[PDB]
Amino acid sequence: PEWYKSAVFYELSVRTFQDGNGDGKGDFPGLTSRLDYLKNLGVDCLWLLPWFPSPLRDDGYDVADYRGIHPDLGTLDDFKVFLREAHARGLWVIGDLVTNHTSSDHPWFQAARRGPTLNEYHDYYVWSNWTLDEQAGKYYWHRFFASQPDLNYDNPKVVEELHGAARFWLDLGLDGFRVDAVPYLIEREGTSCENLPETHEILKGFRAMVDREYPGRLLLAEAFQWPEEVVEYFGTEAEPEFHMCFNFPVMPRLYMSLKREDTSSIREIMGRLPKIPSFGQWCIFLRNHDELTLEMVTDDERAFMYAAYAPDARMKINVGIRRRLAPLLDNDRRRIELLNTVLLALPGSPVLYYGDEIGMGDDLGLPDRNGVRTPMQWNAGTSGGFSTAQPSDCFFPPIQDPVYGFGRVNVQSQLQDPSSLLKWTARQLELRRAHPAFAHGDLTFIETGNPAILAFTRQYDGETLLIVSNFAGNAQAGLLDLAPFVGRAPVTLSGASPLPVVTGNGQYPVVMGKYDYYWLRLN
Amino acid sequence: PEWYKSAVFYELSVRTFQDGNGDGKGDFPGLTSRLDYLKNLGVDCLWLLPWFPSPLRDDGYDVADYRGIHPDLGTLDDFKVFLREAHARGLWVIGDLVTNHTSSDHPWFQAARRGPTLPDGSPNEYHDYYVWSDNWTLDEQAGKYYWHRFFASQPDLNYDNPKVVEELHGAARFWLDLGLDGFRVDAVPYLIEREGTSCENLPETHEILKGFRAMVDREYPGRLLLAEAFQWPEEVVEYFGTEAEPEFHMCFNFPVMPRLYMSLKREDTSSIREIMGRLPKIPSFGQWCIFLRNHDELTLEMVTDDERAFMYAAYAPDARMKINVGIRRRLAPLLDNDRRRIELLNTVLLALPGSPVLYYGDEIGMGDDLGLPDRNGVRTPMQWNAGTSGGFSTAQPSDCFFPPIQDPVYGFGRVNVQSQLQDPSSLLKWTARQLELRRAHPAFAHGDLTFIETGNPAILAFTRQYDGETLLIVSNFAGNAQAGLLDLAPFVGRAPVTLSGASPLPVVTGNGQYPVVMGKYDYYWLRLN
Ligand SMILES: [Ca+2]
Ligand SMILES: [Mg+2]
Ligand SMILES: [Mg+2]
Repeated sequence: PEWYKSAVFYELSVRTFQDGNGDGKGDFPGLTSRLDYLKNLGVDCLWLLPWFPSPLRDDGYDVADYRGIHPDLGTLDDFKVFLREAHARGLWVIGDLVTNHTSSDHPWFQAARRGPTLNEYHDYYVWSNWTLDEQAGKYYWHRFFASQPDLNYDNPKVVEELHGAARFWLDLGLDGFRVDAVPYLIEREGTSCENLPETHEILKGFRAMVDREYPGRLLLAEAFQWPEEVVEYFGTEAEPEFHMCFNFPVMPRLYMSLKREDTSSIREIMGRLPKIPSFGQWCIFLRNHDELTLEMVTDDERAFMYAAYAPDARMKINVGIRRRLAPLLDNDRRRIELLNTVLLALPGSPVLYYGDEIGMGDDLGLPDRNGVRTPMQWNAGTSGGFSTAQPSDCFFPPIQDPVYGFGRVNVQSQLQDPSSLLKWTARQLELRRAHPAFAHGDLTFIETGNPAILAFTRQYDGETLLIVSNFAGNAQAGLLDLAPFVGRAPVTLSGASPLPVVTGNGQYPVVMGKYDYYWLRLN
Repeated sequence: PEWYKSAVFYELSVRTFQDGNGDGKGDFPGLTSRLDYLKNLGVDCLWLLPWFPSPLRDDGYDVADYRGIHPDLGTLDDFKVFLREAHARGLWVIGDLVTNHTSSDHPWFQAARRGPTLPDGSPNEYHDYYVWSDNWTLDEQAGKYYWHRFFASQPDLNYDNPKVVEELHGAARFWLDLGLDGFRVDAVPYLIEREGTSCENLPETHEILKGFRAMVDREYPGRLLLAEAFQWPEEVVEYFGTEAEPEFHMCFNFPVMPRLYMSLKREDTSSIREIMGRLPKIPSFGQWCIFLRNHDELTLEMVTDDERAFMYAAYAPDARMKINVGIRRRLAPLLDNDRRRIELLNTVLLALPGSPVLYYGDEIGMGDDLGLPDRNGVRTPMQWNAGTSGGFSTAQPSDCFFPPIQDPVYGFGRVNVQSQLQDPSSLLKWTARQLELRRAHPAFAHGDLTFIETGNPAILAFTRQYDGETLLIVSNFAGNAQAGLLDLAPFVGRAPVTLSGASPLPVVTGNGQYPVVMGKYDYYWLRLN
């Protein structure tokens, strides 16, 4: 019933998507001009990166106004037109609500740093991972960066200031937030300072507030933890909290399984997913604005990944690999389609990262995770059509290498190419939309004779989908245990071509080509 | 065995491959400068299109000198060095030998046009080089009709004159002595003409060809004579001659080609194994020559009228796309630029019995330019890089013999050699690697061909056997997953294994009916162990 359960999401950064005014930086007007593209792509909801005023010491997650638009993205009017036009086209939109902290440049903090009195803004933050404030002559607490002062959530004027910020955007029409850094909200003495029941209480209320005043809207938990730990942040039926949390550990295991030609680890994570509230939905993805993280893997698995996908030391950062999906898969369209299909056929709402629909590469010449944040590539024009501004003058430079450059990889080409990745992606999303079991159906892995072949069913409302996916780079054989479905014919979702009916014991033999995916219905 | 049997051929036009001097026209120096690319690609023999002096009224098949290089392609020296450099790299080269006629600009004919007698008195030996009388065009000079099968500027040579049969031998020898490895011999069915006869395949031409073949066997062993002769296989086999009296080493298997495309649209591979299965037997020395595309339109001459209409509807939706009795489009556009279909037809071409000819540019996925008149849209310049004219010339695009393609889909900015050399998954590297697989397995080149029963016409399956190697090749022609039950009864106890990773599949058992599923357009290349 709820929209976010069946939504395909699409993550972009306004600053990097389309420059509307020639200054080299993406902006809302420019984004507005590309809404038809996003519409026709088949995406349902745009998740925009932080659009708020900031000195950008932590990519604008250090917020210095919660009710503003960063000046070089346009104005609050631009934002309103963007949302009107987005909605006119059947698109939901969400943003990033940074709950735990602000930038040091927030008025609140500039007021707070002036002793206890001259001052109601002193007790918004936590005073005496502590830094000496020159002005106030005290230490302040910061969970994350010295320039990111953690908020005092024990002061309930702050809990209102949060609720207020949320309303500001929800009033304007915004369909949800991805809610950041929520585990670190309250802090006790001699304890974890994460996942504390008091912090959960605030979220339960925050939820119950939007449930009441703004039904339909979406709260999505950015909270980097295993499923078995974030289930907490869904709350309960009686006390709901977040509608959606991410399922992180699938992600690296898709890549790992491709290179191991062994899909065991996918089953291990997916099949052992905990139960969730009836209103809840998992959120999954292949790539995003950060590196491909390897935190939720063994050390030996992490070492395998590095050998497999980061041959160049430059490719490593933090605890992961800072490369785009296409370069990771050696620009192999077969592997690109494969993982995308598997992503789309698993339970959860998938998030697609801007540019991956057309096969974008990365720029390791750029510091610190910026190589996967280059400008979108629209045509073979001057800066990939991203700006009339020359490449040197764009926020990040548009990619021009012989393989992934905008002269070869761009939206216009793939709009005109009958067999482009772009059009493929759009069709596949359409296929997914035509079958509710993808979004709401259950998940049952099935026996293949072969770890390289992953097979599973998705069941809902008397529809049964059979998804078979070869993770090997050559022909594989399987014996699918389809005993439950004897007397049924697996039929091709694309084109309704029927396969042999399951008979006898229902051990169904198959061969598959390299990286093939079979999207089948059972009836 | 002989080299031509296991050879992969590569058809190029010197005038459009590489410009070496900035004039906007391809040439030998330019061609010579790209030999490494061709060597590394994994092709064996280059077939160069007509390179002779000519007024180009018939794309250079109207020859005006058999012992010359066309002035805007270089000099005869350029040619010799090209050939030396080609051989040093392990490449065989062949050229077109147009036997049946010359251009009207050929001095032989400019001499013959002066009647049987010269003005000083001398007897005009050159007059009896061509066929005169009283398809016939009147000459304002000689005051007589001359026989021409093809164009009024393509006067048929008179092959009853034994001086002419020598001129042919002479022309052949000139090139052979320079070291040329063979000819595609053009328009040979139409050599000799009689009364109340077809004027085609007359056993007198076969005499000249047996002679011509005897000449080359004796004086130049190893060289290749390939018959350009546009006929059905049962009818061309004549041109191989017999074991005792040979003629051509190779003939073209024309009908497979349109059927490959047709079967893909129909998702029915019947016509393929019909034609491939009812092929006539050929001499020990003989070999079939097979291909997907070439310098011409995709001809639909050797199919039924209904089959032709079907092909036009499927593959020439726009009327621009039609010409003569075919479709003037490149392979990649034909297949909607779908890499899966491109790889598939190529795999099948490479896996069938015959020596495959590959058309230049297809290895990178080049498109066509239908705004160019008359077949010129599939003869656009090779695309080397994203430089000024695809790297084909420093001359700007509009100054090139034909303009390099620049559309968003197939333009040289997106489709070019340099990009695909750096792309781990490019069509170029795919093509290179796939030839390596074919090279590594002699059953492809030399083995026999047995079709296998699948329960499903969309799944084409066959074996190739030679020297105790047995290859199973399974190919889905459908746009989606397809099931088959392969009759592998003979190979019970054998496990089919992957040519690529040496991945073994389930061992064949019982009755040997082997079930399979295939993805859209998949191809399985297997060894039976
Ligand atoms: Ca003749
Ligand atoms: Mg701007
Ligand atoms: Mg030149």
